Amino acid sequence: SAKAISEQTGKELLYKFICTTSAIQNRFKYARVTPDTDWARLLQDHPWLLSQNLVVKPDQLIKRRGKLGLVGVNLTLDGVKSWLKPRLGQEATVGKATGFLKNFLIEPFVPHSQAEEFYVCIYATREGDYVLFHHEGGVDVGDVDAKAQKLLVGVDEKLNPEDIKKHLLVHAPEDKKEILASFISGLFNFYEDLYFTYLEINPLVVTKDGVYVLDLAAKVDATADYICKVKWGDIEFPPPFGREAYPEEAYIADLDAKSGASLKLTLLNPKGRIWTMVAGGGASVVYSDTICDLGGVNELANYGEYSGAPSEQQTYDYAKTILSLMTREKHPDGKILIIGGSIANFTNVAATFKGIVRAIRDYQGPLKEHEVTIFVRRGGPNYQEGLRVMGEVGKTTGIPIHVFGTETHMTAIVGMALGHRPIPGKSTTLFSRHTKAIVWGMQTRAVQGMLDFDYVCSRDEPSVAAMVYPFTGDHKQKFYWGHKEILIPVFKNMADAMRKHPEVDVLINFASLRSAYDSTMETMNYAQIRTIAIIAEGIPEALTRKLIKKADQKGVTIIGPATVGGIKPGCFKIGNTGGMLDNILASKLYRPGSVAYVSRSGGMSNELNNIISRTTDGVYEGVAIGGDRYPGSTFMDHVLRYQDTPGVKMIVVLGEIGGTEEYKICRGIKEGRLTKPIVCWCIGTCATQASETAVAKNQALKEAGVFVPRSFDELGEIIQSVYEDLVANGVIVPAQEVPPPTVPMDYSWARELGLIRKPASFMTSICDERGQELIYAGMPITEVFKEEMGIGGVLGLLWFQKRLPKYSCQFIEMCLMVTADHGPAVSGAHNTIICARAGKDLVSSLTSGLLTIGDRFGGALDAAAKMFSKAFDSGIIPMEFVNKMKKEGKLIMGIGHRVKSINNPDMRVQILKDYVRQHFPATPLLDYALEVEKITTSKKPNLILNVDGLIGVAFVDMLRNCGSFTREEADEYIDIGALNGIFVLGRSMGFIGHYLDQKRLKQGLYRHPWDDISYVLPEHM
Amino acid sequence: WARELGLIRKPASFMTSICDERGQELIYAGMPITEVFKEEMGIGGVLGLLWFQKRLPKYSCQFIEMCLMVTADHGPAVSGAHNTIICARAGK
Repeated sequence: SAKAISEQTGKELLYKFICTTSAIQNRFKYARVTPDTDWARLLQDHPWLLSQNLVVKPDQLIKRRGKLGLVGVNLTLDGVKSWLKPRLGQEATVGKATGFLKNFLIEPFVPHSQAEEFYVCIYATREGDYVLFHHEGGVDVGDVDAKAQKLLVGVDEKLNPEDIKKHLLVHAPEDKKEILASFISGLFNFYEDLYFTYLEINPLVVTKDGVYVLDLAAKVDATADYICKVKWGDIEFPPPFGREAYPEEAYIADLDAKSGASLKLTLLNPKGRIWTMVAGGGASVVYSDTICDLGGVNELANYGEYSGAPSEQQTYDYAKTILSLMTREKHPDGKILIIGGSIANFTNVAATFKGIVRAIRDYQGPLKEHEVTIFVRRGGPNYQEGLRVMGEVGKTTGIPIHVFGTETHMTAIVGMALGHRPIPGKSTTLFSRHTKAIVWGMQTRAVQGMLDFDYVCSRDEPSVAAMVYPFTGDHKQKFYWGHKEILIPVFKNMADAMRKHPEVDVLINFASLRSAYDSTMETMNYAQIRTIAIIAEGIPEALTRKLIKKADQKGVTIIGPATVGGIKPGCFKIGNTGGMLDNILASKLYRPGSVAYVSRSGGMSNELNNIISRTTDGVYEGVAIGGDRYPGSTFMDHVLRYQDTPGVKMIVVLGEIGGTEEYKICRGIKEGRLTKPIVCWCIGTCATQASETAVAKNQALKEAGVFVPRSFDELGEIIQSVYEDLVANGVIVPAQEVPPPTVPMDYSWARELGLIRKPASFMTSICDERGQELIYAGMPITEVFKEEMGIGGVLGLLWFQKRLPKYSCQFIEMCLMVTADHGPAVSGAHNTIICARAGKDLVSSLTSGLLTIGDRFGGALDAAAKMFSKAFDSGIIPMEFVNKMKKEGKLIMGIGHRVKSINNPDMRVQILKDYVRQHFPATPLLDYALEVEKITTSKKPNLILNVDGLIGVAFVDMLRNCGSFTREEADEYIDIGALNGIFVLGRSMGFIGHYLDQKRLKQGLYRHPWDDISYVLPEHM
Repeated sequence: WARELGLIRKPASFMTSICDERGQELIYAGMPITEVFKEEMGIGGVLGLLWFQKRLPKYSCQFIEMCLMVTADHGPAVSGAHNTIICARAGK
């Protein structure tokens, strides 16, 4: 939307970018004051205040302030500071609103004459731009739109000086005709290319020194920031003038800036009794329309909503804040909570109500004591289980929550809240049964959401011909037409969509705002397409008006942006209109009816389809246009096309506040163009030029001859009454019902709202990876480095799932550091040299080396633990353990060394020997290990504990001596073979080191020559 | 149970156009198991079916059977067979 700019920074960007032939003076002569600035800083940095006169004006978006007397006119340095005593920060009133005044703008006064004061204005319309100029300006313009000079400039058009001199400057000073028109040409490129919307300057001082601005007025679009972030810098649009914010109320806007969900909270009374918690965009202004109509303008407390697929935690916060705000003060007249809702397309009901059933559980105490009565009515995907649990939870807390389904009227519960009622070149036919369309963008769910609609209407052929996406290849995408598999091609360019299949006449775009425009301008060059509809949200208003010129001369109906889409039941459907198939079976949109409607937004569109489907035969053809400021098409273009369609027998209209559109329909029925039955309504009077309100639109349309509802609850009876009249003469024949084909839905969407089941394999209790942070066996990733444990620390977690303390973390890090590679002779490392010389790669030549860790190499760790852990826990004396073995064979594993045993240690078996001596209490095994050594070292000069033998017992002495492992994870983890895990993690780092050496030296293939083989083939066979 | 009476959907990975195994007879790429021995083709015949999915005629079935018969082992010197002696002596 066009957000108003604070006049300080718009004046900064004025002199920064505008370029003309005449001299623009006062470059960067701007100054700011607030109650939170001190006068010592701005007095020194900005020296041009203290030499001429100064003027001071409120930069807080108040209009016509010279006529209000809150401007500091023609004063000196300390003249404005004394003037800024009762105004800088204090309470004051302008118009109909009070509040503080904390911002003011300072610029030096430069004198002028009255004949050098000017008025200039440029504002944006749908059909072009006005440049609006008068040769005298200031605050004395008055009724200015009926006197100043006009010149219509169009979109994608440049401005000539020759029309300025002939039309614009015909009542202007002739001696100032150069300095006027050349400044206009500099502001025109300032206006057009930077996507401004409403610009006006008063007073524009064009003196004989040059051009000067004393005060500015600007409105720029906010949607074009994806192009204009880099040029505007960090542009800030402050809100308009008013009161200060409540503490929890602005806090919800901080949740609004978090996700794509758009949650808005606006009170009217801080202690009312009618409390609203409404889901949907167009639902919240219509419920509040029915509250002020029933007299509740005084005790209505809040109006707000939550949109943009609201999550649980974001609706847990939106719920729990306002139920905590409604229990600060009490009221003997009580309170009433309103929980409404429209037909949501694709989000679940009860999961979006899982937060509100939790937030009532936190403050169920005082919600009983404030004596509240709650109503709930909500529809969409599986609403009734959300209704059943919410009706149950009222009886648990003791408060009566009266539920309501989709069968009742939408605003009926506010009649039951306060007790008003008791509680029980174009085409004409756009789509057909033979229509085919092509979507843009990988949006396969909505393609599936379109394809199933063809199945329930029993259309003969599918409608989606191709998917145009330029960032993949050309292949065929699988879908499910009923139960079978169908192959829809995905294409890369738009011309190849035309070549094999030129029979497509409707083209759709589902891309985002950042690529919507280029996908459209190249499209309408191909004239075989007859209908284009745009869904994307965030489009600039110039890019909105750039598209309309091209289809005007060619004749393609645009149903463009901020649109959910349109429906022609029995024939064709655009987008996720209706949502999943539950609504399509609830309102019977698989066959036509006779009722047509046009609206702006989507939540109102499905609400008609609830109401009309229970009152008429069904819907014939209905389509929303969009909720932007500039709609793609007017209301008139379809309702005259409705007149040119024979199948409809009546026209229903839904109008909105703003825009002079419904008067054309009013003039359309006054000119006799409208002959069919017309029923209209304008939403949102809420009045608590006159051509923009809902008030005159409710009245001027009324005495043209239109059936007009007086409320929204009666809108069901208005269509009910007119349908009874249209069947009285028998022009609407009663259509028979034909039962539809039934379709399987999908899996992943069905399990998402949890209705089926599934058994689960794959236990895997390690390393949660989905979510936001990878949790390890007990810990997130970032918390590991805050304790800063080594990779022994993750070696505790990923293997043993206990927080292993960091005196032993350095042991198992030291443990694999000494069991590295052991030289290229050993039959483990000997394979991975061979598969290095054959030159495979790294990791297919690492795997040929870890295949040798078995029962005759390198698994001696496993024998040098289970020979000792048995013979100690069920153990015997040392000098019978050795006696038992040496009557059987079966030598003690982990013991035996060819080179250095006695009086000459291996110098690394003793390295571990002190590190297990210091930081290791309670060592039964290793002191039992050394006592098997001492008997044997006397027996032979060899037979010391090997490095594999000590680690066979130094690791089991790590387990049953440290904490967090009792006696059952200590023995089983040696039984599974996790002690082999120390080895083949250890020898793996050396094999690659063996490998990288064998590839740097660039060796050739090995052959192992014949003179060792000695073939022993037999005689003859 | 709910998929058995066919009401939900499921997308399908794992294309695998060979060797139907459920039912009563294992069908190969075009043929049940018992029909293979009635033509009585050799294991070159299944080497046509399981690799190329065409009924390869039996003048060339004996060729690809003869083709791997001459590309057997080539002596223990070669660096292919030299690894698998080593992992034999380690006794895995």
